[PDB]
Amino acid sequence: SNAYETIDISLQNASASAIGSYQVGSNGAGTVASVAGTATASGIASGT
Amino acid sequence: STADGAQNAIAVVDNALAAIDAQRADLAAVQNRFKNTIDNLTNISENA
Repeated sequence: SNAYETIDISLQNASASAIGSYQVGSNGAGTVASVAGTATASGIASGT
Repeated sequence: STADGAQNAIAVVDNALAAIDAQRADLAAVQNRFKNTIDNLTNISENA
């Protein structure tokens, strides 16, 4: 009974052929990787 | 219609009914004063 006292919902934007796996996964966005899916001398390096 | 109304109208009518009922209370005080005055006047007139 008060103004702006409401309950929101986050219904999906669409259940069309636009939903799926929001995911590249590796080596396929822009350019291929340098170590992943590639033969290297030193291998995977340190870091985060 | 869409965004403003659903809440702005309540925001209006709240103080709207507040002021209306305040005027009603003013009138109520006026008429209670009037009834006390007419009783007093009838008593004074009878004593006169």
